[PDB]
Amino acid sequence: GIRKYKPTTPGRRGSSVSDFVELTRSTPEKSLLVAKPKTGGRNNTGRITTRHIGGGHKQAYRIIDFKRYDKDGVPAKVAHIEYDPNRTARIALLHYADGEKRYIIAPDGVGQGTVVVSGPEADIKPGNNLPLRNIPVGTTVHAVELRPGGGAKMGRSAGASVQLVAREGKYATVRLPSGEMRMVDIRCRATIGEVGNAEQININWGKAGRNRWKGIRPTVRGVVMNPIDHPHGGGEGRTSGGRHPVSPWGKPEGRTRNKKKASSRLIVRRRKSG
Amino acid sequence: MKRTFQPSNRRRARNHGFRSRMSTRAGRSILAARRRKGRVNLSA
RNA sequence: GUCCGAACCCACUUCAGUUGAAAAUGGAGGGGAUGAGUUGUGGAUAGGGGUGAAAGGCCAAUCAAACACCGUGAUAGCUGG
RNA sequence: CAAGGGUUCCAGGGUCAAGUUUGUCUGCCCUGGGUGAGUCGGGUCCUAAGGCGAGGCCGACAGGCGUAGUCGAUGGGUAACCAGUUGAUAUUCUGGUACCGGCUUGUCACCGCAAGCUGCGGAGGGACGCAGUGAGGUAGCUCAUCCCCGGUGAUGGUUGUCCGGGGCUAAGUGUGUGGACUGUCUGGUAGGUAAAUCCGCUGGGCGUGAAGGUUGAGGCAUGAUGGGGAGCCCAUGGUUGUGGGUGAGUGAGUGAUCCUGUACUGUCGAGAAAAGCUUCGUGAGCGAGGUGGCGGGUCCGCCCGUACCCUAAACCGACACUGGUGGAUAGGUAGAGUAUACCGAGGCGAUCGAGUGAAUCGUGGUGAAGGAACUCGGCAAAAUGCCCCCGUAACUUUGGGAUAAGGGGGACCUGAGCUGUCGUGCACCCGUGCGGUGUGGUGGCGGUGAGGGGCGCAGAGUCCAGGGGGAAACGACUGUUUACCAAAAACACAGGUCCGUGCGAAGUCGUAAGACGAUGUAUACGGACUGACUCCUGCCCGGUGCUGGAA
RNA sequence: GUAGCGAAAUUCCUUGUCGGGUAAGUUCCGACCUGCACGAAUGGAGUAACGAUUUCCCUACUGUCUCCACCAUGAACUCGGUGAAAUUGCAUUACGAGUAAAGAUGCUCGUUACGCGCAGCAGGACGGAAAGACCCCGGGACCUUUACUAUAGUUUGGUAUU
Ligand SMILES: [Mg+2]
Ligand SMILES: [Mg+2]
Ligand SMILES: [Mg+2]
Ligand SMILES: [Mg+2]
Ligand SMILES: [Mg+2]
Ligand SMILES: [Mg+2]
Ligand SMILES: [Mg+2]
Ligand SMILES: [Mg+2]
Ligand SMILES: [Mg+2]
Ligand SMILES: [Mg+2]
Ligand SMILES: [Mg+2]
Ligand SMILES: [Mg+2]
Ligand SMILES: [Mg+2]
Ligand SMILES: [Mg+2]
Ligand SMILES: [Mg+2]
Ligand SMILES: [Mg+2]
Ligand SMILES: [Mg+2]
Ligand SMILES: [Mg+2]
Ligand SMILES: [Mg+2]
Ligand SMILES: [Mg+2]
Ligand SMILES: [Mg+2]
Ligand SMILES: [Mg+2]
Ligand SMILES: [Mg+2]
Ligand SMILES: [Mg+2]
Ligand SMILES: [Mg+2]
Ligand SMILES: [Mg+2]
Ligand SMILES: [Mg+2]
Ligand SMILES: [Mg+2]
Ligand SMILES: [Mg+2]
Ligand SMILES: [Mg+2]
Ligand SMILES: [Mg+2]
Ligand SMILES: [Mg+2]
Ligand SMILES: [Mg+2]
Ligand SMILES: [Mg+2]
Ligand SMILES: [Mg+2]
Ligand SMILES: [Mg+2]
Ligand SMILES: [Mg+2]
Ligand SMILES: [Mg+2]
Ligand SMILES: [Mg+2]
Ligand SMILES: [Mg+2]
Ligand SMILES: [Mg+2]
Ligand SMILES: [Mg+2]
Ligand SMILES: [Mg+2]
Ligand SMILES: [Mg+2]
Ligand SMILES: [Mg+2]
Ligand SMILES: [Mg+2]
Ligand SMILES: [Mg+2]
Ligand SMILES: [Mg+2]
Ligand SMILES: [Mg+2]
Ligand SMILES: [Mg+2]
Ligand SMILES: [Mg+2]
Ligand SMILES: [Mg+2]
Ligand SMILES: [Mg+2]
Ligand SMILES: [Mg+2]
Ligand SMILES: [Mg+2]
Ligand SMILES: [Mg+2]
Ligand SMILES: [Mg+2]
Ligand SMILES: [Mg+2]
Ligand SMILES: [Mg+2]
Ligand SMILES: [Mg+2]
Ligand SMILES: [Mg+2]
Ligand SMILES: [Mg+2]
Ligand SMILES: [Mg+2]
Ligand SMILES: [Mg+2]
Ligand SMILES: [Mg+2]
Ligand SMILES: [Mg+2]
Ligand SMILES: [Mg+2]
Ligand SMILES: [Mg+2]
Ligand SMILES: [Mg+2]
Ligand SMILES: [Mg+2]
Ligand SMILES: [Mg+2]
Ligand SMILES: [Mg+2]
Ligand SMILES: [Mg+2]
Ligand SMILES: [Mg+2]
Ligand SMILES: [Mg+2]
Ligand SMILES: [Mg+2]
Ligand SMILES: [Mg+2]
Ligand SMILES: [Mg+2]
Ligand SMILES: [Mg+2]
Ligand SMILES: [Mg+2]
Ligand SMILES: [Mg+2]
Ligand SMILES: [Mg+2]
Ligand SMILES: [Mg+2]
Ligand SMILES: [Mg+2]
Ligand SMILES: [Mg+2]
Ligand SMILES: [Mg+2]
Ligand SMILES: [Mg+2]
Ligand SMILES: [Mg+2]
Ligand SMILES: [Mg+2]
Repeated sequence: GIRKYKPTTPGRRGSSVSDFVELTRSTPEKSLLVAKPKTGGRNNTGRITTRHIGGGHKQAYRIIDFKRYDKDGVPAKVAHIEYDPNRTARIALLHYADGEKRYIIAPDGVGQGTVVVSGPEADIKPGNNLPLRNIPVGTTVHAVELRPGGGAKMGRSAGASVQLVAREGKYATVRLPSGEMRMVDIRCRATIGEVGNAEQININWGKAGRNRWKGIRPTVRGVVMNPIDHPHGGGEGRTSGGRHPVSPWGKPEGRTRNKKKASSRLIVRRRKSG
Repeated sequence: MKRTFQPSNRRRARNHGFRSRMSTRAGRSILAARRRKGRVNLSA
C-alpha cells in the first residue's frame, strides 16, 4: 500500500512512501546481480545527450528473465518477492525445478509459493508465460513480445496490463496500456496477469532531495534562460517564450513518430488527448 | 587562496607526456616542431 | 533535506585594507552544519563548443564566444608621429 | 605522513650577493658526507571509472567506434614486533623473539580406464548502504595511607604519610572466558558454455529440544633469568659518559573516537569489480612408474621509495607573503564539548630596534543626566545569553508557533540517607583439577543529596553565552546563484497540467556506424509551462501555431 | 474581464479621501473605488511554518545622539639601520580687481612679502590614476525577427538500385 508521512518536518509534510508489504526478502540473489555504474546522461562522445540525469543512490542491476521460453515445461516456484531499484515493479525470484534461479517481473497477486510454468500447454494463471496463440481472447497479459523470440517489451512497469482483443489470422490484436490497439505475431509470448505494485503512482515524494537521490537533476524552464540558451529565453521581466512553444533545439510541438516506419500493424492510435 | 596550478605528476604525464603526444598526429607534429626549433625539452 | 552549536563549507552586515599581509583578504559578528552535505585521489565533456538548481554564469587571476600560432606588416574616410 | 618540492638534511670553512635592519648567524655560498627492507608504501598480484585496442564495423582523405584483449587506484589481496645505536638512517642497521614464499634434504604416511603437475573453467567465498541504542572489554586518564627513589625547606610551621618523582614491557605462541556460528545419514536430478563426487533444486530416515563441534573481544601463561626504568661509588670532565649502582612493578575509581562488530535493532533511497582463497571436475598439455601431504634441518628471497620540509620560511600563491593545502596522534583542571580559560607532551619569544603622555587615523575600555532626540535606515554598539524548576498568546496544515512571552533557583562550608562498583571474609550449588553462578559484606573509591549555615556590591561572580513582541509585502518550506560591487522577491523544489513517445521509441551527441535515453517499456521516458497546501481557474478558435481532412 | 483582489513590487494625477497609530506621519496599517495602465497555471485570492529578503510600530538597551571627555595600544613624532612609489615642460612657483580659449603662481594695474626648515589641514594647481564607460560620429561584436540572401536538418515527387 502507501504509508503517508506525518508532517514532522517540511518536505515531509505531504509525502508518502511504500509500505513494502509484498517484500518477503530484504536482500537480492547474489548470482543474479551485476554492477550498474551511472552514466549521467552522457554519450560515448562524453556529452550530455539526456538532460536531468546525475547522482542518486548506487544501484545494482538484477538480471530479469524477459525470454521465459528457454524453460518451457520446467515448473518454477516463486521463492521470493523483492525490491528492484531498477524498475517501479517488484521482482519475483523463481526457483526452477532443476536448480536454476531466475528473476521475473512480479505479477499482480503472485505470492511466495505459487508454481509458475512456461510453454504452449501452460495453464492460464498469473505468472504463466504462453504464446499468444494459446492465450484465450480477452485475457489480461503483460511482458508481451513484439516479435517472436525477442523478449518481453510491452506492459512491464508497475500496474501495466495488456489486453488480448482479437486473434484473426497470424496476428493477435492487443490493447497496449497507452490505449493503442496493435497487432503482433501470434507466436509472440506473454505472461498472464497484470504487473503488481499498481499503487506506487500515488507516492508523493514530498521533497527535492527524494528526487535528487532517485537520480534526477533539477530542470530549468527555458523561459527563465537567455536567448542564446533557449528559444524561450530573453525578455525584460517575466515573459512567455515570446513565440509558440518549442524545445531547447527549436523543434515545434507536434507528432514526431515517423510515418514511413514499417509498423503498419497499428490499428488505432493511443488517443491520449484530455 | 587556491591558485590555478595544483601539481600532480601523474596527471601532468598523462596530459603532456611523450606518449600522449605520440598518440595523435597533432602531438607528433608538435614534437616535430619542437625538434625543429631545437628545444631540449620536447614534452613533459 | 529537524533544532542549538564547533571542526568543515559558505559569505549577510560592518570596520579596516585600498602603492594591501592579500591581483578579493583581515578583525568583529553572520548562514548551513545527516544532507539537494563536504572533501581527497584518478577520470569524462573543448570553443559557435562544453557545462550551467540559469547570473550570459564558469571553462587556468579581464569569456555576449578561451588561449596559442599562422593568414598578417588584417583593415581604420580616424588619432598620433 | 600524503601530494608537491629536490639535497634544502649533517659536519666543517665563509660573510661579495640573498635575508625588508645587523649579523660572527642562516633554509644562503663552497667542500666533504649522509638515505641500507623477503614482511612498511608501490611493481612483480587483482580489477572500477576511464583509456587504448588484433581482427572488425563506420567514414571522400584525415579519422570515429568497438570485440577478443591490455592497461589503469583513489579500492581488494599479501608474511614483524619490541628495544638499542649515529653528526646526519632505521617496522630498513644491531640484539632478542617471529612469520611468509621458494630450493634442497633426513624421515613418516598415502595414491597409482586408472599418480600427480600445469592450464581451463563451474560453484562457494571475497562482497560491500544509512542511521541508532545497549552490553561486555581494553587503551588512556585520575587518585592512593600501598610499593620504590629522594627531600625536612633562605621567611611563621612542616618526622607523618608532609612534599616531589616513578609504579613498564611488543609481535608471535598456547589456553578458550564473554560473544558468535552450526542438526545428522543417505537418494534423485530438464540447471551451472566441457564435465563434476562440488553448487543449485528436490525426497526420505534419525534427531536433543541442545549438545556437541568450530571459532576467538578481552583475561591469563609464555615470549621475558631478557629488555626498559632514579640517585650513589677511589676516580672520569669539569655545560658531555663510561664499569659497578635498577629499586619498585600494586589497588581502586573513571573510561573511549578503539575491540567483540560486517554484531544487534530500525530503515528505504535498496547500497563496486576482479583476483588471491576453498572445493569440483576436465574443452590442454606435461608426465613417469613417479609423486602429493606432516612434524625436522639447510640455503635463496628481486626492482623502486626511504635524507629533509610538510595545518609550512622548503608545497600552490613573483616574496623567508596575516591566504590556500588531504590524512593520522591529540593529555589535565573548569566545561556538554575537539567551544573558551589556564596548563601537559613538546615547541616557541615571530626575521629592524630604542624612545616619546602632540594632533590625527586604526583597535580596544569606561562614562553623569537623558535614552534614537542620531541617521536614508537603531548602521555600529549595548542589552539578552548557561543549566534546573514553573509558566507560556494569536493563529494553525495539529506537527507547530515555542527557548513564545513572563517568573524562581544556582557558586561556598557542613551534611542525615540514597545510591554505582570493588573488597578480606559468613554461609552455600560445585560439574571442583571452572578462567564460576546466586544471598553476602566492618571498609575504600565515585555519583547524588533533604536540612542547616558563612561571606561579599555581586554566587551561570572570569572567558563563554538568543533581546523580545505586534503587523504588512514577496517566496510555501531546506536549498541554488552573478569566483572579484547584486544572495534576492531571482533559480530550484515537491505538487499540477499539456504535448510528444508502441520501442532500432520519441528526444539528443555524431557525416556515419554507434551511443545515451535504458540493460528502462506508457504508473515509463522526453519537452513545455505553472510551482507546498486550501478554494478555484471564467468568456473567445476570429489571427498565428499545432492536429486531422481533402470537394 | 467572470470569481476574487484593488492608491497594489501595478495608481500618472498623488502627500487621492476617510479612519488608526504620533505632539507632529510624503512612510505604515485598515478601508473606499475614480483599476492613467489588476485578474485567474507568464495562474487569481488566501494561507500555518520558514527567511542574514523588504517595510512600519512597541518595548528593552545603549556614546547613535544632546556633547563629548578620559585611559591603553599599532602607526603618526624623535634617534640609529635599511629604504621605495605614483608623478615630473620648466621654476627664485604670493594676493586682490581685471584681461585672455570667456574660471591666471607665470599677462595688466596695484597690494603685500627677510633666507631656510619641521609638524599638520586639504581651498587650488580645472591635482594624480584610467587615449570618458554618459552623448554624438565611424567601425565591430553578439542577440532578435513575418529584413535580405543562403544553408544543415525535415519533407514531396521523379529516376537508379529494381
Ligand atoms: Mg526531464
Ligand atoms: Mg532507475
Ligand atoms: Mg535571466
Ligand atoms: Mg533564438
Ligand atoms: Mg513585464
Ligand atoms: Mg538541519
Ligand atoms: Mg536552520
Ligand atoms: Mg557560492
Ligand atoms: Mg583529463
Ligand atoms: Mg540579463
Ligand atoms: Mg577566469
Ligand atoms: Mg567579448
Ligand atoms: Mg565570432
Ligand atoms: Mg590576406
Ligand atoms: Mg625524496
Ligand atoms: Mg651542499
Ligand atoms: Mg640550495
Ligand atoms: Mg642545514
Ligand atoms: Mg654550517
Ligand atoms: Mg644585510
Ligand atoms: Mg656561519
Ligand atoms: Mg575496463
Ligand atoms: Mg585495426
Ligand atoms: Mg595494473
Ligand atoms: Mg592504493
Ligand atoms: Mg631525522
Ligand atoms: Mg625500529
Ligand atoms: Mg634485523
Ligand atoms: Mg568464481
Ligand atoms: Mg559465486
Ligand atoms: Mg553484492
Ligand atoms: Mg563500555
Ligand atoms: Mg601518581
Ligand atoms: Mg624556618
Ligand atoms: Mg554442459
Ligand atoms: Mg549435472
Ligand atoms: Mg625520515
Ligand atoms: Mg606562509
Ligand atoms: Mg608543522
Ligand atoms: Mg613559494
Ligand atoms: Mg579545506
Ligand atoms: Mg582539552
Ligand atoms: Mg581552543
Ligand atoms: Mg614541554
Ligand atoms: Mg615547530
Ligand atoms: Mg615583526
Ligand atoms: Mg624581534
Ligand atoms: Mg621576513
Ligand atoms: Mg569606574
Ligand atoms: Mg551614558
Ligand atoms: Mg547611568
Ligand atoms: Mg528607558
Ligand atoms: Mg528621528
Ligand atoms: Mg521614532
Ligand atoms: Mg534629524
Ligand atoms: Mg546591529
Ligand atoms: Mg553586542
Ligand atoms: Mg525564554
Ligand atoms: Mg541546598
Ligand atoms: Mg544570579
Ligand atoms: Mg505597500
Ligand atoms: Mg493583501
Ligand atoms: Mg525562499
Ligand atoms: Mg535558505
Ligand atoms: Mg559578487
Ligand atoms: Mg555579496
Ligand atoms: Mg515535478
Ligand atoms: Mg530517433
Ligand atoms: Mg543503449
Ligand atoms: Mg504548452
Ligand atoms: Mg513562475
Ligand atoms: Mg506565483
Ligand atoms: Mg505614487
Ligand atoms: Mg497615501
Ligand atoms: Mg490619515
Ligand atoms: Mg484562462
Ligand atoms: Mg500579469
Ligand atoms: Mg495565463
Ligand atoms: Mg503571507
Ligand atoms: Mg629613520
Ligand atoms: Mg574677460
Ligand atoms: Mg584673480
Ligand atoms: Mg614674467
Ligand atoms: Mg610643510
Ligand atoms: Mg591627507
Ligand atoms: Mg585629473
Ligand atoms: Mg576618448
Ligand atoms: Mg553591424
Ligand atoms: Mg522520397
